[PDB]
Amino acid sequence: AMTVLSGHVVVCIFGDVSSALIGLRNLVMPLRASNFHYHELKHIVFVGSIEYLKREWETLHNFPKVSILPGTPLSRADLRAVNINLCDMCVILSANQNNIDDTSLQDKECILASLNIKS
Amino acid sequence: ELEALIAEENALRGGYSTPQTLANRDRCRVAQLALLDGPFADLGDGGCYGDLFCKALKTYNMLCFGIYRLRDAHLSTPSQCTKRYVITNPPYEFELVPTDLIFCLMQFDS
Repeated sequence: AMTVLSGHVVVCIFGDVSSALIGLRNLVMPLRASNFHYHELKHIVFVGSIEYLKREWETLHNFPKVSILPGTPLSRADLRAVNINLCDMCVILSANQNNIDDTSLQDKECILASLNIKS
Repeated sequence: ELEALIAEENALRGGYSTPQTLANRDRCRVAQLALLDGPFADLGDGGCYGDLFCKALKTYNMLCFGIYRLRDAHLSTPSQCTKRYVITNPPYEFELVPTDLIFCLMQFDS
């Protein structure tokens, strides 16, 4: 909340320590291509469990502007801390898809997060 | 409003006392009162429930809505059981015994 983030990217992740990896590097490499200037790069803020994000940091620590906010995407305080009203894009991703047996209920957390942010 | 605040913060937030919040403190609370030594002790020995209700409503703005009565109260023989049962909204002519409790909604007093 102390720092000011404007025109950035907020990646909300529904990760878990025992969840399967989704390979977040494939999201950061297109946004960190050399075709862009350094001042044109968009800050990336990952909002999610730190236990899951420590298992992915070995492929993300070589990129210039990446920050982590440990928390839950469904909490409004965390979203207000990263200035969700000023970001260029919010990306909601889910990692606990294999645990749910019913296929139609696999999108509950993403839909709830979208409705929470829109309200 | 409290629901919205709890939704926003997922916790309870304190605050300094203001006259609006102090006025918000005044409500009514659920309580039980005994007739052994209270102001209504002279009426609990054979009096009717209607007089108790009317006096409580007129004097202390108290709403009586039930009797918590000893289980072994109708029996003539004495008993050591302290269990009590619930009588909800007794009629006007319902008799009272001194070993009774009255459900009430008591106003806040400062």
